[PDB]
Amino acid sequence: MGHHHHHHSHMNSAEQTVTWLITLGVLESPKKTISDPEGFLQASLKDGVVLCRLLERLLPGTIEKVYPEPRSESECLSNIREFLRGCGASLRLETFDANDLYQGQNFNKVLSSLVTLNKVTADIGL
Repeated sequence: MGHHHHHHSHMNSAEQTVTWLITLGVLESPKKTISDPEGFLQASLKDGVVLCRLLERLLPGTIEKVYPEPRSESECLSNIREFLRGCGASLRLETFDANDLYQGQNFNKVLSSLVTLNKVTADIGL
């Protein structure tokens, strides 16, 4: 096995995001190795709550109201909508549709939004 330590693999767009959510204290630490990083993200972010904490750890006081326990469909969509609220208004970055995350349609857009959220906050120099 010829490991060439000059050219090593790099953590993918999803891997950095998972770790990013954990260090910000908005997502819990996994009990195992994450086989599906993007899938794990979608299932965890589906209810919006994690994204609400995410935005409140970067822009503290942007989420007007979050449902820590969303019973109704519109409640989950509202939590995601609050995330889109701040990221679309204050930051004005790559936004997506609540249906993409909640119904697991186009996660590629959701991940792009998360990565961009890291890009803009890095640009601030946090």
